[PDB]
Amino acid sequence: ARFEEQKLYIGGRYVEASSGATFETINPANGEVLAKVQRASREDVERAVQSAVEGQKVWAAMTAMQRSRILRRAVDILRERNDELAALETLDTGKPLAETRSVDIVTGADVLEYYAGLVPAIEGEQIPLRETSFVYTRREPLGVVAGIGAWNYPVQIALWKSAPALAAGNAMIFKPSEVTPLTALKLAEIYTEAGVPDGVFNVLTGSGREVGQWLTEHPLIEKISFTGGTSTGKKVMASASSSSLKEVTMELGGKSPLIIFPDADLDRAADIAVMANFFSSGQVCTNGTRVFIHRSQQARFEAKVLERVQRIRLGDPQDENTNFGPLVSFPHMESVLGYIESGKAQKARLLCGGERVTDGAFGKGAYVAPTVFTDCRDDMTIVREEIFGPVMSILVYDDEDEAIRRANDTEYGLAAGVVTQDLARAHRAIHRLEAGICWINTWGESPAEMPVGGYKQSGVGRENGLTTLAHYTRIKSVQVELGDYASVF
Amino acid sequence: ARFEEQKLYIGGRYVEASSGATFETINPANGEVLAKVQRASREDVERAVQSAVEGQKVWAAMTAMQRSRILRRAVDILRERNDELAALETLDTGKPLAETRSVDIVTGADVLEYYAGLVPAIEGEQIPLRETSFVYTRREPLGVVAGIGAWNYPVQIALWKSAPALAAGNAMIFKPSEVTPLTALKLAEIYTEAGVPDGVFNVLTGSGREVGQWLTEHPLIEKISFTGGTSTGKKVMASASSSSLKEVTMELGGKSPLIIFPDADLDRAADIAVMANFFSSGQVCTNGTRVFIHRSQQARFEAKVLERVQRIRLGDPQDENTNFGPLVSFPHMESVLGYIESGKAQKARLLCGGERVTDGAFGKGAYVAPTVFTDCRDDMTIVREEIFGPVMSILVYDDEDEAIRRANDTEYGLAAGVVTQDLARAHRAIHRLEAGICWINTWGESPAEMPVGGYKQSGVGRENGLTTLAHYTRIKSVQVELGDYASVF
Amino acid sequence: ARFEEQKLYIGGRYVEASSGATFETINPANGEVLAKVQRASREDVERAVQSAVEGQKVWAAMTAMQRSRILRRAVDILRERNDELAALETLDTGKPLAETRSVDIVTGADVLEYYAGLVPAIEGEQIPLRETSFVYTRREPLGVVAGIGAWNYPVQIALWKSAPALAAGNAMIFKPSEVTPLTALKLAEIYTEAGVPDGVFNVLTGSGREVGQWLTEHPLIEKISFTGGTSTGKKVMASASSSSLKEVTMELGGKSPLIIFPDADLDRAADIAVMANFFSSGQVCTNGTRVFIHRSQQARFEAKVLERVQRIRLGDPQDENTNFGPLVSFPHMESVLGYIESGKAQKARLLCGGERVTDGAFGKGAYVAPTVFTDCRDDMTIVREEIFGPVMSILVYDDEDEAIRRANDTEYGLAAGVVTQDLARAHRAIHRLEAGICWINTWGESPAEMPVGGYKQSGVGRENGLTTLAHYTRIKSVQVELGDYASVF
Amino acid sequence: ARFEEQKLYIGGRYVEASSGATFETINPANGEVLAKVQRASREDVERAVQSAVEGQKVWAAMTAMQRSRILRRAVDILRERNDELAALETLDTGKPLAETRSVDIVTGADVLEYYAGLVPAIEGEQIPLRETSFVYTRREPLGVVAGIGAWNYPVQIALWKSAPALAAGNAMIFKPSEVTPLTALKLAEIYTEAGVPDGVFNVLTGSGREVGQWLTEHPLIEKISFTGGTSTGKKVMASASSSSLKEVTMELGGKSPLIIFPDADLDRAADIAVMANFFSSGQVCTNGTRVFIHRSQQARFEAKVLERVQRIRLGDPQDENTNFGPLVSFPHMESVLGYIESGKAQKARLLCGGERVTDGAFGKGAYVAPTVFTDCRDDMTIVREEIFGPVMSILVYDDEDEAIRRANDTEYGLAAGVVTQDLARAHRAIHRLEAGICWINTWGESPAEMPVGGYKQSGVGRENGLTTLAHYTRIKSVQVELGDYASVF
Ligand SMILES: [K+]
Ligand SMILES: [K+]
Ligand SMILES: [K+]
Ligand SMILES: [K+]
Ligand SMILES: [K+]
Ligand SMILES: [K+]
Ligand SMILES: [K+]
Ligand SMILES: [K+]
Repeated sequence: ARFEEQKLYIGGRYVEASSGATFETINPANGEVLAKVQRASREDVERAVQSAVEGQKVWAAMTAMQRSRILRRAVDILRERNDELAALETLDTGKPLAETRSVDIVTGADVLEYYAGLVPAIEGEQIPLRETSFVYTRREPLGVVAGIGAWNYPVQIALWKSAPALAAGNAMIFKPSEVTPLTALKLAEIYTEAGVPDGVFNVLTGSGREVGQWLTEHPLIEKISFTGGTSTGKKVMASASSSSLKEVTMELGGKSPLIIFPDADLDRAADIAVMANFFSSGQVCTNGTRVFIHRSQQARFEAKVLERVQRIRLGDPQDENTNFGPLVSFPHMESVLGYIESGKAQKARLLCGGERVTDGAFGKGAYVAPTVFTDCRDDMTIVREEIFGPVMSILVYDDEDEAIRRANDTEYGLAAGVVTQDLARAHRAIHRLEAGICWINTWGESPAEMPVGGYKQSGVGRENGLTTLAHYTRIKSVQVELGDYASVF
Repeated sequence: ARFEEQKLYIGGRYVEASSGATFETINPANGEVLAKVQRASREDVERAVQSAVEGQKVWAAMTAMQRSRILRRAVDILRERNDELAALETLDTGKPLAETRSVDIVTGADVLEYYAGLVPAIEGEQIPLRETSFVYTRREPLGVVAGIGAWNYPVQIALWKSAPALAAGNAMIFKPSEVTPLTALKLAEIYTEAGVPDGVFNVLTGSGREVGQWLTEHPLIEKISFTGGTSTGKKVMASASSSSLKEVTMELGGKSPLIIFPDADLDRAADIAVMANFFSSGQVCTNGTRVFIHRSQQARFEAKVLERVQRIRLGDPQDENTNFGPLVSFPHMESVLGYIESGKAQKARLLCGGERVTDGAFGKGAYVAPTVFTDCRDDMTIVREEIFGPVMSILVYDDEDEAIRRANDTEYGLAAGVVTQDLARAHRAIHRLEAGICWINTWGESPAEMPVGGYKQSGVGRENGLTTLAHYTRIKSVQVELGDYASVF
Repeated sequence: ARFEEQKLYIGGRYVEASSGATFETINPANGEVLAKVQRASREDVERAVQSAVEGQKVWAAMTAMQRSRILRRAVDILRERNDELAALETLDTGKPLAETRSVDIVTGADVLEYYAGLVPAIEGEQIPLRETSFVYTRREPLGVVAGIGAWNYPVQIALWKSAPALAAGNAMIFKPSEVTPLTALKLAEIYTEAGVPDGVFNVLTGSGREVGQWLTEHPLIEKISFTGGTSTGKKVMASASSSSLKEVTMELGGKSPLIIFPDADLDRAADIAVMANFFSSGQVCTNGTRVFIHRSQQARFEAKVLERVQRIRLGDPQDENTNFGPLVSFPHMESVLGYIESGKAQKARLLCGGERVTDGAFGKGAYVAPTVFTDCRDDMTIVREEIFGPVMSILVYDDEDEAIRRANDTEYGLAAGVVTQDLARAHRAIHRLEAGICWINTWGESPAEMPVGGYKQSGVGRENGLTTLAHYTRIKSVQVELGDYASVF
Repeated sequence: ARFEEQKLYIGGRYVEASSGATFETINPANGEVLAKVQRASREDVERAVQSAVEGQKVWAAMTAMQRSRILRRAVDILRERNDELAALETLDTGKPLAETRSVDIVTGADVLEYYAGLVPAIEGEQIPLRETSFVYTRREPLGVVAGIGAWNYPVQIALWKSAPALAAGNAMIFKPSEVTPLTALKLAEIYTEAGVPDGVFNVLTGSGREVGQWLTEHPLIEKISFTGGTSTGKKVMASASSSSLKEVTMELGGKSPLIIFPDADLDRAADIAVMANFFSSGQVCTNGTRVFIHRSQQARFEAKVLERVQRIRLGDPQDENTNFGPLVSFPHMESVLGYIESGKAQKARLLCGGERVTDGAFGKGAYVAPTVFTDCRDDMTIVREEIFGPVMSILVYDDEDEAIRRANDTEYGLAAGVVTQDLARAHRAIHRLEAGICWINTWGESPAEMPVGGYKQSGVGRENGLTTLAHYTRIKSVQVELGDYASVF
């Protein structure tokens, strides 16, 4: 009822889907139906893929600097529409305006900016073999690739995925989550306005079981990049493999440790603790959801953590003074409620919240109190499993080696971090932790330059940094024989 | 049996399997039983993993130059044992002595020697952020990895997969083909003698549906590297993915095009085409089994191909004089003979060969004659489908753009080559061919420095070159904060 | 007095010199005094050094992306002002407007644009030694650097030097040629407008022997980058070295060979010969001034050269239809004509040109006719010595090995080139040519991605490409001991 | 004389010099004439260059792995002869057998080993411009290069220079210090026994004023690599420049700061300080000769230094229990004693040593007792100038920002270090120190992987690491035009 019915974006304009079917997008701050959103048919996919083939041709026939200028011109617009975009993402996701205005488009574009400047730096190798022969390599685009996004940072992830793919000279078809489809359509508009050729960035709306699956199976898509949960990642990765051997990147979940050592400043430690857990209503995949403190310091540190959780400003995401909103959807609110009832039953001590909050307006939304449990153990459902909502488990320990031992004991391997003032301990410990994203006296900063991804079952491949751009090309080796050819026959 | 029963190799020695079962390996030249070989159990797979976990720790704790020296010592033993290992390879595969003595151990050891020099050159990055903070990255081992071998180049594949795996500080569990298990066990012996710690290279014998599967499923194995057919590679990759999101490299098959432009040296062209079809009796994955010839040279090209094929010395692979041997097995002979009958039924013109060679002793072995069809068309089964025996398909074309479009019109993408004396044409054509391994005026050479692998359904990732070494490490990113930390709560 | 008096540029504005001394800059087409220009004092050099030390701290304290955005903005302004700056370059140099509007500012800004995008890509290395020790490297700015410009491409050369220097976080003091000081001053206005901090790009006008030399001697300057003649470069590099051991870059002169092989299209070959000799009236350092023609092609080639030279449009460089202007000055013209008379005295055969053009208003300018000598020999002064005016020397050869030996028989080694259709010969001949800048079937194009500089006495170091950015940083190696320290004492 | 007359080494064997003149080499421990040594003539220089030019061709014509194997064999030989080369180095330098057996040959061979593995990793670049054009680079050998060695580490410096030069495809002519000519000749024998072609490594003995000068001036030598004092480096670098514009590398002297912060453990800070001043009897270029201690820790730091200095085992370098021998020469001893009197005369407090040791046999040798001065001031001659003997100057500071400003206030910039247990301080301070070689909580280790050399007036270029090998090649860019060529004429 609130916004007009959303169409598929294919070949540089909106087109009518050919399914007959729609879904609704719902503002989770207060249940308001934000839009009717068309669902792509299997033949819509065929059409988007044929569009991308003919478009990729156009874009890759440009010189590298012509592609860099078009991408930079898309970065200018994103800076220019920062606020109007952040307004939309907030209605779509329930995330506070104080974060969307300041992070989502700001880091989305930071990454696109970084890669736009690197287009001319994509190079191959030359290797001499003998006087009469040498080899050179070319790094070529994959062709049409496909991205499949999450609902927690919708426009940002849409940028972090398509920035490298387009910079590497690929056409991308993107599928936003059914939960949050709005700003990805806006990104498509913008890119077209930048001069990005028709077909180079198509968007298909719908569900993971339908349009997602049809994207992983399509014989003419050369790579799948996916962001989301581990159990889904497995199905997604198996589908791309068994259909046509696609190249893949997966950014998945984690249950990341944070080790406070006994020499840490505890004020620092608590700030890091609270920042690692409550930002975006605990809806960040890298969150430091397992907090280790020394036994000799659990009382003091539990003091400072409650002190700070007490003053989180829960409120309207629309409000400028809000720093904590609702969760992305109601379905997801009761998934989190289901872990908090799990923690309670398992004798885990509750230190604050745990209860859905409805006073005045709050009841028309999906609001959960920031929740903290303490005196936890390793076999607890809340300690072993990923929650994806504002729930912090706190664990006591007696020595360094034990803390590291326990930090590593997981199928997960996304992030990890340490709080100490000692040079030796800081490096020594971090070298021993099994995560791809490691922090020393900080948490959460993710620079365009820093490769990020998971160890173990949190990922395959990486995002950001120079490495990620390379992995959106394919290597062709060329051997040039300048002398005689010898045959045995 | 010609030899003693072949046992599993775990932890620097031979150990009894716990399956209660074996299989035979057979000499395809004469049907002699070479050995009985033990099948690994599920619990033997668990034993091999526990052994690799412990051994990898010891290997990783050495210096870079200590690992380098150990691997260079293994190279030295391989050069010394070249002729003996070549004689065993010839027994197990049927490949002529003239090939195993010059190619298999020479080039397998060339790659180990390459990576041994490169151990000290593996390095991370460092990226300043501001005065108060920087990042560094570590390239850490993956831990335990697994390789699954093919039967065309048994010891060479074992070396090409284990060399970068061990140079990068990992342990590998290797599963040789059931068809060809013998030389892989000898390579495990040599790594041990060289100084490689117990458990760093273990060998498990048995089948793909059983031991290949238990390897690709295991939660503690971090990466799978597999060489084999495209259909099986699809199953392997999907199992590696859906079980624990393992990293993967796939080297698969193809139907690789050779284009002979009308300005080519025709004798060079025919030398290349026969080398690209008939080396190792037509059982090389990169073979150029679609040969495009211009309409005006078809008759002259055919006479040149016929002349070379008539002087091929098919015989006993123990004779130094033989340059063309039996096929690897009797089942594989049957499949090839079926492709030959298909060619005939669909009315391609038989230029030469086209049957089993059975005169005298040859009737004991699995010998298929060097076979050339001509007047082929793109919809024929012999043209569409990988045969992996000695069958060349010659296809007529009229213009350059048509040859390249027909060359590229396949689900495969392993290799491609062009023959032309024109500078512009050579590079222009090669830049448009969609394959990872591209040759100008030559075929088949695969230098240690040159990364090799498939586009499309012919592979995922690469082997050889500087790049492949980087792909047996995982990136850890470490942000160091030296300043104040800010919290928004 | 076409323009008002031109002042020193120091600290983000124009400042009065303290010398009491000025020079006149003149238009070479007509003798018109364009402007009075101030000469920097020795006190003014000091003032510019202190200004640069302070501005560099400000520029290096910014983030990498802060610096990128500022240089990208300078590029936008250069793009807008292309036609204006070209007009002033034409006034100052005599170059046709058809060249300055297309080449000079276009290719100068291309290099700044290239480097602007790479600012965030500059990284150190990280090397693990053992569990308890690792090394990291930093690539830190050099600090204050100086560039000394040549008169043939005044603003392009100011761009090619300042761009990597600023991108790598340095401040630069630039000294334009006394012959062409006008466009360097506008570049400094542009940098300031884009937001480059005060003192990061300072410009000092006056002589090489006074102000050029005070810069090369100053103990706070870390690197000198110079473009000009070989004999001057020896003096400059010698002074930079003996004063305070500076880093140096040197882009010097040449006598570059172009080999025309007997399979070339003679229209392509003659098009390449004339471009390689007569662009910017023969005042390009990389010019291909020794043109090797096979005995069998000599007559037909000379006819095709004579034909192009007869339709060269020598005239007023303000006329868009001019493609061959006057030389930069009358002194220079005098030198050139002495070379021509030497060619005549030494019995070389004049194909065409060989005289000053004095008819109509041309007597007011420094115009020399496009000149071609043929029947030349290797011991001729016109063949041995760099002329730097529009004078081609044609030399006959009989075999390839002879042509290559003769091409390499020089103390110079800036550029070289070959024209042939043959794949094998193109690469093999170019691999044997002792020059840093090599062209197959083309001449003169110099992409921002392509490192360029001399072998032998034609240079030290390179400009452009990835490599050059690296060479405006200094390496610092940091070893972190995290374990015990052992003394033998 | 102890040994036979030493001859020039040219073309894989010893040859007679043609000067008619010798010099003597003296054992500094007892004053015995170890050997008469031939002075190379101007003409002997020409002979060595001509032999290098021919030998370089043969060496560069081998494959990368053939050169790798030959260099690795030279490593093997150096390992087996470690003890014998060590004994001869002790004779020539006076260094303790405890040092020469463990450091000099071990680490010189470590660097040779490192580069031997890297020969095959030297690659150029590939850059696509458009469909019709691309560029590739070649990294080619410089040709003939020269190394000029110092007397403090004669065989180690001979190997650190020749290793990357030979690894990159070059021949080197090497001139050892007149003070220490013996072990360089032995290295030339070992290279030839390893299979290095005749002329690839030639050795010329004699003075820098004469033979070093003849090498720096020779027009066929392409690069000079020099180790020694700053003032001599300035002359060598200027002569290399003005003669033929050679490439250069300079490793020169220093007055390197060691800053001990207040949290430092004083047992550790004192072990680092004595190892930083008295290893090699004070004769290491990177020595931490200015020791900054906080005012409030001065008293206690001084006690711990004296206690370690008192137990230094000065004695006969041929006795294994010696860990402190004579200086390299009597002239050098005389120079160190004049700095000692400068120190006294200028009223620095003598903490210990400060005279020559003349008891019994020592009076026959060149022994200066370990010396520490304290209460030193920044203007004192001992604090400003490089001494190159065993003289530590201790300096009080009061605040961090200050200690870092004092450390930096020098024209030198070779090494620096900090001792501190705090994380933020260790890294923040090192980042501000203007030195190429930086140590945290350690001193003196120089891994083969780690690029080392001087900031400011302490050097140009680097030795060791990946980057050094890169600087023993020249870049050639090759533009391949595959389409039409456009002329303006
Ligand atoms: K929604
Ligand atoms: K994984
Ligand atoms: K077999
Ligand atoms: K693929
Ligand atoms: K002028
Ligand atoms: K040079
Ligand atoms: K001596
Ligand atoms: K310097």
